[PDB]
Amino acid sequence: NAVKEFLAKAKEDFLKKWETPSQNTAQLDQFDRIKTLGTGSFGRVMLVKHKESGNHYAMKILDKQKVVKLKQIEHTLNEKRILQAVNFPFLVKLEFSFKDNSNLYMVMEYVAGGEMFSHLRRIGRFSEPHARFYAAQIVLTFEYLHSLDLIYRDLKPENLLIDQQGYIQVTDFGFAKRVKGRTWTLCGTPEYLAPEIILSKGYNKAVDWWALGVLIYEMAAGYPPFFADQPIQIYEKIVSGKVRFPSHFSSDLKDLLRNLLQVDLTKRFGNLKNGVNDIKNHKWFATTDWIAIYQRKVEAPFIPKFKGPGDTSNFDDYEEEEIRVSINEKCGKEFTEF
Amino acid sequence: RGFLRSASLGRRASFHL
Ligand SMILES: Nc1ncnc2c1ncn2[C@@H]1O[C@H](COP(=O)(O)OP(=O)(O)NP(=O)(O)O)[C@@H](O)[C@H]1O
Ligand SMILES: [Mg+2]
Ligand SMILES: [Mg+2]
Repeated sequence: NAVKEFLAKAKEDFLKKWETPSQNTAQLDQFDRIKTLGTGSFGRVMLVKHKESGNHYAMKILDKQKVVKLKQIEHTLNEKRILQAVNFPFLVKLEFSFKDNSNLYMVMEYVAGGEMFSHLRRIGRFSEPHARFYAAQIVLTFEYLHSLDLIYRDLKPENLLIDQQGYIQVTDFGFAKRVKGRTWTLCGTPEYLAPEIILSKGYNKAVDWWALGVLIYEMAAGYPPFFADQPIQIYEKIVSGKVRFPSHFSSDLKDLLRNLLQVDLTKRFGNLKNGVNDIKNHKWFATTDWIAIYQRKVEAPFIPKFKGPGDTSNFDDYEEEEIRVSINEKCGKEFTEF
Repeated sequence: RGFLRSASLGRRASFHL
């Protein structure tokens, strides 16, 4: 009952901050752009420093005209609404939020380690204790996000950020959605799609547990379990239900992946009667102290290079381009809701 | 567990239609 009431109290903070969302609470002159952390068609992510507080934050700017053009406002609606209503040690904290002419802004806590993708690719493959450390944080995050009826729908190393102490900070909530029944929106990444999403059928929260099985596989092997020359061959492999494990996979890891990467929805872990405890009690997490992970008392097996503050040594410099501002408010009526 | 190709190991991009 000690954990059953904690999540019940977390659902109260959620629904409270959910029905009446936050409002604009800063000006763009408070933060100067130091360097570009990321970019895309919808917008960009810059490293900005608080001129009134002397600290760094992560400012994600989104071009308002482009968001209307790419048919993504609802995804910006839900992402902004979910990121202010949730609170978890492994989720990113939306420090500030303020709309402006031609742009929308989201000031998040600056994660100094970058994506897990770069570290995994650089290192090659994580060890099972190293991967078990990262998998546990995802399990406790999926357990808390599922209690709030939320589905993440885009789990991949490109959207997992390693903070300063070696822990995981989840960022991209573009396809996040609060839903109690089922959904039918085809979204994600081909290598990480569950077989039901591929067969154009209705899917539920169990697709987040298929992604966990793919994610653990990629961390422990260095490559995803379903890859091919053409995306159609990837969709064929996923629905086929055949997974080949590397030589160095422990028998316990092979068992957990066979339960997670289960094409049969009625036998997949996390979607059974016992719920999330199917995975936390597995013999692979038999060295994991879950409460110590949540309290963040477990020593990290890997620490990102953080010799000094403001160092983007773990990110890519890209090209530095300023933000185009207008005198005419490009804010559509929907952007009032943000 | 096949012959690894560099294109599959690059940064994957999300999608929705
Ligand atoms: N809080 C943050 N701290 C540090 N870097 C961040 C933060 N938020 C975003 N980034 C960087 O910005 C990049 C883009 O993040 P993201 O929000 O997923 O963009 P996107 O809209 O999803 N486009 P995509 O590249 O397809 O994911 C990430 O890969 C990080 O490198
Ligand atoms: Mg992303
Ligand atoms: Mg995205």
